[PDB]
Amino acid sequence: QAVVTQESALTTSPGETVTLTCRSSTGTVTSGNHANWVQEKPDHLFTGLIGDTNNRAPGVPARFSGSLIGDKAALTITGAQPEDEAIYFCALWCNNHWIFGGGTKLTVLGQPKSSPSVTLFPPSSEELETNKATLVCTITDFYPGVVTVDWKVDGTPVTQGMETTQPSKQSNNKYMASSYLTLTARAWERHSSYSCQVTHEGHTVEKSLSRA
Amino acid sequence: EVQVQQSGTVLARPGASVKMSCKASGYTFTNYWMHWIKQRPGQGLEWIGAIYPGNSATFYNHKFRAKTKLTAVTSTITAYMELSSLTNEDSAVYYCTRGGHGYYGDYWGQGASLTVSSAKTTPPSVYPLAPGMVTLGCLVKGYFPEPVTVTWNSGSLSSGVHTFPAVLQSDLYTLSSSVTVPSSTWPSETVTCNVAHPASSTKVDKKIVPR
Ligand SMILES: C[C@@H]1O[C@@H](O)[C@H](O)[C@H](O)[C@H]1O[C@H]1O[C@H](CO)[C@@H](O)[C@H](O[C@H]2O[C@H](C)[C@H](O)C[C@H]2O)[C@@H]1O[C@H]1O[C@H](CO)[C@H](O)[C@H](O[C@@H]2O[C@@H](C)[C@H](O[C@H]3O[C@H](CO)[C@@H](O)[C@H](O)[C@@H]3O[C@H]3O[C@H](CO)[C@H](O)[C@H](O)[C@H]3O)[C@@H](O)[C@H]2O)[C@H]1O
Repeated sequence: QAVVTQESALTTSPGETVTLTCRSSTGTVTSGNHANWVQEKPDHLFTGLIGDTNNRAPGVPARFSGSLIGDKAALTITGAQPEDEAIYFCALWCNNHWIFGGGTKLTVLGQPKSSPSVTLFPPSSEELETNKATLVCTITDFYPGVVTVDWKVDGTPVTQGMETTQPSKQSNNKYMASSYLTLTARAWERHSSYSCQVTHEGHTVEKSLSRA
Repeated sequence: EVQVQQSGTVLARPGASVKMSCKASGYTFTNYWMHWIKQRPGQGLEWIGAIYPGNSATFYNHKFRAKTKLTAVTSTITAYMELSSLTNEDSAVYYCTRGGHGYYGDYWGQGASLTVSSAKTTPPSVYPLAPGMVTLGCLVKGYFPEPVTVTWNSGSLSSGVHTFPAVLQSDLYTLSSSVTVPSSTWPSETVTCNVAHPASSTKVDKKIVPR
């Protein structure tokens, strides 16, 4: 039925106020849609935040409030704290189903931004023996934890045969991710330049190698 | 305080059925709803349905009415969810949550992972990743099931280690781990990654050699 739409990512600093919205393809969100907000922190730790449009769940800080702002449901964090960096999902009770938004990733800048360290490794000889070739791109130490990864083989965009992981928080609270380009040894042998291109905060970092 | 205790990890084959459970602590089970939520790797959250244990009223998502059967045992303060005819698409983490009037989940369980696979237990192939500070890595390719552990030099190299989440390539997992060390240190000081895969009792050490 409805599609519930949330911002995909927002950034703020400690002590600032940020508002997240949740809207429906049926038109306005009403009180009868009982908007709920929940928080997901790393390792599948979920906390109920807001229920029934505006009730804080037990033990939730006062800085979190829910309201309907016009046609939309909203979550306002007054005086955001570094620990509020998390993903926030709203859900709407519509037609006897709870329908979820896609989640907003909120960054609350707890430390300076950090650009990625990108390392590209070629296939090992022992794997080339099995007739397979995986190139590994590791991307660490970036903050905000949002990155896009692109592969090119002799300049042509690759959009077949690559897997990238979701950004994981490192213990120092920056983020890491890896991407794999897997090819047959034969196909590896047909191309010279391989590049892993990582864009973070409007700037691309690129690492390239040549088969030779 | 309130606690929602979930059953553990499940591995099932296509066509099977599994029963998951959630046990309540810290409140009157019969006055609250138990909801079940599916989180698929990057498919967001989906609501499966909810049961009111006081009188076993249920609400189901239409999409899951053929897949799920919800029950609760009021003496045992346990809700169950049975999933039949498992396909690969049912692989997900499932949560049970406590709901009430106007909400579905103020307290959440910890999640139960379900993997539906046709694969057999397979040990990793471990490949060293040399360039030629320096970053070295190991690729742990083609293992089933999860997990594998990776240490570097039997645990002595603990700083500057990154082990990434596994991706699924075909029906086998691949993960890698990297360690960054001062350039003076290697190759003088040997660096070795140690990979253990308990399900196939595999333990393999791979020394990183300059290329
Ligand atoms: C079924 C169960 O039976 C026993 O076990 C026990 O008595 C339980 O308590 C009982 O549970 C129902 O009743 C509880 C109320 O005491 C309620 O807390 C339960 O809901 C909770 O649990 C479920 C699983 C969800 O997680 C939501 C939780 O809140 C549960 O409620 C559900 O079942 C009852 C059955 O009587 C109702 O159907 C209830 O619906 C609510 O009321 C209706 C009227 C709301 O619909 C309005 O809003 C919609 C969105 O705007 C709109 O599309 C509808 O048309 C309707 O709109 C009305 O206002 C509009 C302007 O806002 C228009 O004017 C329109 O013309 C009006 O009709 C619905 O959204 C719910 O809020 C249902 O949730």
